[PDB]
Amino acid sequence: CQFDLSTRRLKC
Amino acid sequence: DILLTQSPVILSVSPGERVSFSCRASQSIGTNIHWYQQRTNGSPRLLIKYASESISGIPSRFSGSGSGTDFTLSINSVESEDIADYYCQQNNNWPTTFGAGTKLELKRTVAAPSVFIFPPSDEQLKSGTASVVCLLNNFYPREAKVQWKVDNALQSGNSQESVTEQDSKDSTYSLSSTLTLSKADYEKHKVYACEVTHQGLSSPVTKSFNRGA
Amino acid sequence: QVQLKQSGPGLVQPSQSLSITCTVSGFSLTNYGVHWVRQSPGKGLEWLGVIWSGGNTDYNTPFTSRLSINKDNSKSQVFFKMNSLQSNDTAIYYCARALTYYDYEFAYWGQGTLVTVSAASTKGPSVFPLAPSGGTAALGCLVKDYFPEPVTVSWNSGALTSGVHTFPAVLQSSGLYSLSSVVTVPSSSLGTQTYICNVNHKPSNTKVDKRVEPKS
Ligand SMILES: *[C@@H]1O[C@H](CO)[C@@H](O)[C@H](O)[C@H]1NC(C)=O
Repeated sequence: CQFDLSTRRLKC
Repeated sequence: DILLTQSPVILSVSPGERVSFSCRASQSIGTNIHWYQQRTNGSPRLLIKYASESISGIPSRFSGSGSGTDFTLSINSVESEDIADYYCQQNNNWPTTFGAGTKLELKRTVAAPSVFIFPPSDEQLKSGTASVVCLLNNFYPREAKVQWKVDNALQSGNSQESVTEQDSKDSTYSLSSTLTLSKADYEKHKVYACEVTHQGLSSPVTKSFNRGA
Repeated sequence: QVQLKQSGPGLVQPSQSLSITCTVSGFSLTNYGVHWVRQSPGKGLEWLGVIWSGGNTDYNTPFTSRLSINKDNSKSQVFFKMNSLQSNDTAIYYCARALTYYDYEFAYWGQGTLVTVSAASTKGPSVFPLAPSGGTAALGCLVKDYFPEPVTVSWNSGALTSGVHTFPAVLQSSGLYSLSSVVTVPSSSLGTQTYICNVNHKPSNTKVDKRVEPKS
């Protein structure tokens, strides 16, 4: 997926 | 460098169930693997070190096994606070390297969103921009549709959505849909509606307001 | 208790340098090494290097050229500096400490420093009220038009946390970020309690307290 800088969470 | 492959990419489980995360190494790394938890907006939290050794302050439902190339992180009874990403780390070989993580999602019962609409403030109107915000609060599952209408005209391309990650307590999501228009456009129209569609609603729910009322 | 606190989040011009201070307490830099790790969209978790108790440094292979770590034991500070940032150097940078002085099992982390590599200018946000109007009222703040991420929002100086949702920031076409933060409260408490969102955008030193009231 993506690693999202805003949330520090995997965003799939 | 050692390559660490974590599977699956997403795990979805119900509270109280057991759950396992796989970390696989490109060559044998003995038991030199560490595990981390990352919560929303968090720094990593060390859960298990050296494949199986416990860490102070980490709840006992966390445990790990494995040796060689195939490793397992286990939670014997999942709680809502476990909603997070999980990463493994090897340090048998320099440099220490991390896997790419597994996302832990929690299943729960359907909850219909509570819907709220917010007109633009008069403060913002002074800047010549108008933001109309629509809030869908505490729902499950994550899928939802927001449809904007201004004076019965379907709005398209002028809205953006943001969805929170799962709540650590009730496992719900919340969503904000922001409709952005120029002050000029905003003043030329009267009825602003956002229509919300969700599995837990038997009909779509509309919240609306008339400008200056 | 062991803590590591990093300097504030910020913007770095492309081809320019990144400096972060890690200030530690609860232990001495003469006894433990301090590691640096980043988390990028391109490469996830990536170990950068370490300054050991005795002042020696190791740097991960692709960083030997552009990375420098130093420290001041007395002041309990670790100094991280990386040259020549490109766009894909945008990441969260963390300092970290292991359980045992020589090891790499990271039990203690800094809070992370979000670093944006961009040519754009810093810009503080405007804060607008989301005014309230079955006994539960919703209210909030629209935090609009800032760069770069992040912004912090809390409610009533930390006192109000229950029922707070602070949405992930979204990037508008203008290249500026926007965000809302909401909270649900008893409608009977709107004539009694004050509701304030405390907004802090560190990269622009913009701090705003926005009182949010029912519209008249
Ligand atoms: C950034 O760009 C360089 C040059 O293409 C590449 O070698 C490096 O791996 C990239 N780093 C990332 C994605 O963090």
